[PDB]
Amino acid sequence: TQDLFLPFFSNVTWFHVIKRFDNPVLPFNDGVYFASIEKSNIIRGWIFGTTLDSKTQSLLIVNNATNVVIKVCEFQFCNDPFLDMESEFRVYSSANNCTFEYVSQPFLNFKNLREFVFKNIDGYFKIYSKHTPIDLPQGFSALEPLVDLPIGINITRFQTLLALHRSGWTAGAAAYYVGYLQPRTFLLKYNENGTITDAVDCALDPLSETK
Amino acid sequence: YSKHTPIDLPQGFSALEPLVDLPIGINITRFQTLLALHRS
Amino acid sequence: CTLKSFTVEKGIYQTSNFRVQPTESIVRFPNITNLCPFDEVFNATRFASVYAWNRKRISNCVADYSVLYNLAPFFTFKCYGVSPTKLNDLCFTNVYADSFVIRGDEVRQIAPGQTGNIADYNYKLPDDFTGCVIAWNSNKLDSKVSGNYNYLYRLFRKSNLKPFERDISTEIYQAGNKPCNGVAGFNCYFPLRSYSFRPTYGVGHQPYRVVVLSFELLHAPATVCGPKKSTNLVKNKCVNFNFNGLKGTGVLTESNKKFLPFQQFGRDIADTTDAVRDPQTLEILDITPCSFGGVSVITPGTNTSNQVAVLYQGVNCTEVNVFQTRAGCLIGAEYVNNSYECDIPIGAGICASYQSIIAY
Amino acid sequence: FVIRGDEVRQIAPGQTGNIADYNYKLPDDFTGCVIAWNSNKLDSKVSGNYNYLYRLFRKSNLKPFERDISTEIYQAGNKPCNGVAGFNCYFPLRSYSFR
Amino acid sequence: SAVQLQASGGGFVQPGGSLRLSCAASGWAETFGHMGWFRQAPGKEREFVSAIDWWDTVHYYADSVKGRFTISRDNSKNTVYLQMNSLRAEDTATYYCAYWDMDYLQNSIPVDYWGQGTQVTVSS
Amino acid sequence: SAVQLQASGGGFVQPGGSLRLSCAASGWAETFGHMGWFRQAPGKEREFVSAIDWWDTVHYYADSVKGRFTISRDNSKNTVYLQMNSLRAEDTATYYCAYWDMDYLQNSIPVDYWGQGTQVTVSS
Amino acid sequence: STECSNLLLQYGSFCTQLKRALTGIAVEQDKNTQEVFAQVKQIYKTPPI
Amino acid sequence: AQKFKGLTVLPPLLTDEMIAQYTSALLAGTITSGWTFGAGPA
Amino acid sequence: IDRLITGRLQSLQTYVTQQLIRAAEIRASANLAATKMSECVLGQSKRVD
Amino acid sequence: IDRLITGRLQSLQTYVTQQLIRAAEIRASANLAATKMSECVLGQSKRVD
Ligand SMILES: *[C@@H]1O[C@H](CO)[C@@H](O)[C@H](O)[C@H]1NC(C)=O
Ligand SMILES: *[C@@H]1O[C@H](CO)[C@@H](O)[C@H](O)[C@H]1NC(C)=O
Ligand SMILES: *[C@@H]1O[C@H](CO)[C@@H](O)[C@H](O)[C@H]1NC(C)=O
Ligand SMILES: *[C@@H]1O[C@H](CO)[C@@H](O)[C@H](O)[C@H]1NC(C)=O
Ligand SMILES: *[C@@H]1O[C@H](CO)[C@@H](O)[C@H](O)[C@H]1NC(C)=O
Ligand SMILES: *[C@@H]1O[C@H](CO)[C@@H](O)[C@H](O)[C@H]1NC(C)=O
Ligand SMILES: *[C@@H]1O[C@H](CO)[C@@H](O)[C@H](O)[C@H]1NC(C)=O
Repeated sequence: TQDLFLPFFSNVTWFHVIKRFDNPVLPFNDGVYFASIEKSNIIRGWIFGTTLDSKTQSLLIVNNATNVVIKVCEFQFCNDPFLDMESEFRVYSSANNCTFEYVSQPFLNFKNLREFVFKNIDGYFKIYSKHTPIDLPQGFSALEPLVDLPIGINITRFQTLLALHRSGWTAGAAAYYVGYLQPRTFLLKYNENGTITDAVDCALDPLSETK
Repeated sequence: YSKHTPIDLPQGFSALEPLVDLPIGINITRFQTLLALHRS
Repeated sequence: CTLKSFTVEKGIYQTSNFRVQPTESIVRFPNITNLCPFDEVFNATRFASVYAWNRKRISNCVADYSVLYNLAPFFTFKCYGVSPTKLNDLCFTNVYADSFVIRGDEVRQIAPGQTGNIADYNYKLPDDFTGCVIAWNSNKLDSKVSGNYNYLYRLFRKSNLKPFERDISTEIYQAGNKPCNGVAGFNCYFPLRSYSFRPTYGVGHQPYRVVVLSFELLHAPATVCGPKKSTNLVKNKCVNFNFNGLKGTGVLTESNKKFLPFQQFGRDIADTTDAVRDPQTLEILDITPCSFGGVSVITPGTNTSNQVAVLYQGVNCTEVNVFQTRAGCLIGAEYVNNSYECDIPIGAGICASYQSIIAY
Repeated sequence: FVIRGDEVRQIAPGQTGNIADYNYKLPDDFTGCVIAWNSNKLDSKVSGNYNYLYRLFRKSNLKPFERDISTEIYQAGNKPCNGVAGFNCYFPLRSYSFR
Repeated sequence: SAVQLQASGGGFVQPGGSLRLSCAASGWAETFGHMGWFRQAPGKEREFVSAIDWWDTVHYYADSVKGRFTISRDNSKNTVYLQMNSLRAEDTATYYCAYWDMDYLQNSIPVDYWGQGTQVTVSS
Repeated sequence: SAVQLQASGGGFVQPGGSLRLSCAASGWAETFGHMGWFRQAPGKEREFVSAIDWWDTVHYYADSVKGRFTISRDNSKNTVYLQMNSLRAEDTATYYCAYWDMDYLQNSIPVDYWGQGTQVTVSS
Repeated sequence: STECSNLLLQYGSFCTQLKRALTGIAVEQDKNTQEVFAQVKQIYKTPPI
Repeated sequence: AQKFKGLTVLPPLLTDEMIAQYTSALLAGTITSGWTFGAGPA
Repeated sequence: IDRLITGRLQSLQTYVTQQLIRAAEIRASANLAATKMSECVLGQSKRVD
Repeated sequence: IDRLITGRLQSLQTYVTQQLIRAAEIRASANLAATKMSECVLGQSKRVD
């Protein structure tokens, strides 16, 4: 089948948090593959939007120690929207207009990895996820759909949230990588249990084309 | 439709020709026949 | 019939399929539909003032239209541009409800192109407004024997109220050249006035609850649609069924070994829907189309005799002098343990001949 | 026959609606022609025209090219109407307002 | 529009007597349509008798019955009433409760619904 | 089908004013379809302005003339009428009434018939 | 579906052609083996020694 | 395999047992009787 | 539905033609095999190779 | 009428292809007959059967 996918052996951008505190702006393009090797669980939530201000409505997703909350509310993002035991929450200063609300159960050496893929198309914010315990891993892992959202806006940018522990202050050594999605053709090998066991790219190298 | 041939049911064969068409349209379900009785 | 002749010579023939299996049609739909909060606006006992009407937004639910029919002994309902009956089947991506209490004599002022104190100072209805208006008497609950004064309506304003506008300013209206400066008196009257709702008063002065409904069509997935009726579910015996639009016909058994919970359908090598999960009970049940036809017939030439024998292709001899062969099931012929020369081939080293009809 | 402006869209194979279910139904294989023209000058009066009637309620739809003239009281509930109008007891045919 | 009309009253009386008729409306309609009463005799046509609005503002009586029939609207139970007085023999007929669904009744011609026949007989 | 369209109205006007156009149809067509107006600026391309169904149920207007032009229909003459105000300089152009012979309108690309050009000029 | 057969019936008599061809192929296939093998009408048996 | 979507796979008339019998008979004839059995009595 | 019928029937006819050609080729091979069995087995042949 | 034209054209092609295949088979049979006439008549053949 041909669809949006991440090309194999592609360059994924790496951001390391440790006196390193990196929360830059990453363009959305068409779809996003968001991976995170997690230790001490310092990455809390996702931030999405187009203008990233109090101007145009955005999408908010948080996953605290209690549950997950999805809101569509206009916020106010400062220079360093993050969290600070994590009881100090300095991310947004205002919340004015809300459109959609939802709440669900919480989603949760190298020991943990959280994988997500977001696809905003046809006015739907499809989110697929994966959670497999353990640099980047080398092993085939099927990635399962988790939710669909009828939002119907036009995300063009996104951010990330962090929960810095205050001691001096040290940031946990969790890692996250970002990759982009392109339309291409893949071949998938279903099995008896209807599970994706292997998949070959059809545009990588001549051997792949022959396969 | 109709047919007519001079003579239990006869063990034979004979086709039927179209006699009359009525250009009406009503509800039509269970019917019953009529009879004629000679005076006595 | 298949051979297009009145005489058929000796030999096996692969006849076509005939007869009729009528069956019937059924439809299923997801169990339970999330109802929109209609009673949260209507069945609510208390209402806001006409100049401070309640505005509510409805999204992400189904809108059943049967409860509204039972709302009052006599209520006046009218939509602009949409007929009453054909409102249920429409799909809307937004709807807004405005509710308040007004005087009965001024209810007709709640209409496009209407004027009056309310239509200019309390709520203006746009001329091109599409949507619905519902009104019904509320003297029983919006009036008391001591002259309830809770509800109020605006009386004075500098400009006529715009369509879809809310004015709740309580500043003293200046009716003269001299300023009011927050002091009541000459040329300075309170813009807010309250009716006198009493049970003994006339129906014109009796309060009436009025709710307007506006349909908003934004470029977004729809959220306001009529409920879907689910029929019964015939099982086991081969019937036709229609799940969410897709068709099927035949028996219903399990095809589940590790069927993924989120998965809905299941296709064979033909990319044709075979396994389907019922929205109710969420169990899995495949199709296996029934109404098989195309049996084979072995017969000598009619010029000779008239007896025939039937051969069902690849069917067990209990799913219909009965004989069982590797090729299929044979009916009408008797097996002989003797041996002869092959006359009419059948398959797997079985031949039939007419001596009655025998197979060996 | 006389019909209410909009309705014209119903007189066509495969169409539904009151006229196309209880009053006049066309077969799917119909061949022929249909002529339709406004007659507000003649069939409508400022004095009120009410000699034109159309059936509103019927238990079952009509077969193509079918005519129903029964005037029995429609039953909408379990209780019989006994030829008397009332709750769940409405006259099957309504009238046509032309102005 | 779906309006159900119920008629109450009627019977046998004597000339010069008094009587009370009533009609009740249930269901939903386009607007606050007015309410009226008609009278049909055996072998004759229906005759306009009385017409009142939904708020007791406009009273309309036929010329032959001007100043004699009376119509009123209640305040709390939605039922219209028709007070009748000093009956004569010509009043023996079947009355019907007529509804018309519009705000202003230019004429009694546009009728959408009728009512159950109430027999009123006046005789010695 | 054989449909003839007769157009009337047009002339010289002042900016911000109102003027008069009306189109009548005669003959016989396949069905009761939509009817609209088409604008041709000098040196430019021909673009639609609006489209109204025959039964005056749903109306379609261009984004450039919304809230400023309107179209209605006669009740005893079978002639479509349209009104406008707040006319600006760009409105000086040639207008044509057109008949669309299908029940449901999808887009303005397929046009069946065209009427005689009515030139309207606005200036000071 | 049955009503599709209604259009199939009026669409022509191709089905007969295809069925006849695919049965001729089958009978020819069955005859080939018998021709290539059944060339002796006696069944001889090897001696035990 | 056996996805019976209106397509049949008929079985051959001669089972492999009969074919093996034919080959065995031919071998016996060509071993114990030279080639005369192909042109008359063996 | 007529277009669907046309496409499906065209595919069926194409498959039938392919089967016909393959069956003809197999029949030619079977005839050669029968000749070899009749000559090279049931006797001794002086034909070279 | 274009659909009728195309249908009749396909009906012609089916027949033409079938005739071509049958002609090829008959040509093969005629070649075999010619060989048999040349050998088993104009001379004596030592080929078995
Ligand atoms: C919220 O956003 C709206 C428009 O998006 C704006 O009018 C309002 O002032 C904002 N309020 C705050 C507190 O940011
Ligand atoms: C969404 O935003 C982008 C950038 O602001 C804009 O170019 C695009 O047209 C918008 N799309 C929608 C669906 O409004
Ligand atoms: C005939 O009458 C039955 C009821 O007796 C009705 O259901 C059916 O539709 C009618 N059919 C015809 C021929 O109109
Ligand atoms: C629907 O509710 C649950 C969830 O599907 C199911 O178990 C139950 O049998 C259904 N009952 C109804 C109300 O149809
Ligand atoms: C076949 O038909 C002929 C002609 O009537 C008849 O004489 C003969 O007996 C028949 N033979 C068979 C096969 O019964
Ligand atoms: C046919 O069915 C019977 C029981 O219904 C079963 O015992 C038998 O094994 C079946 N035949 C085959 C070939 O499976
Ligand atoms: C086969 O049939 C013969 C009679 O012809 C009988 O003697 C024998 O017992 C039968 N054998 C079996 C296994 O049925």
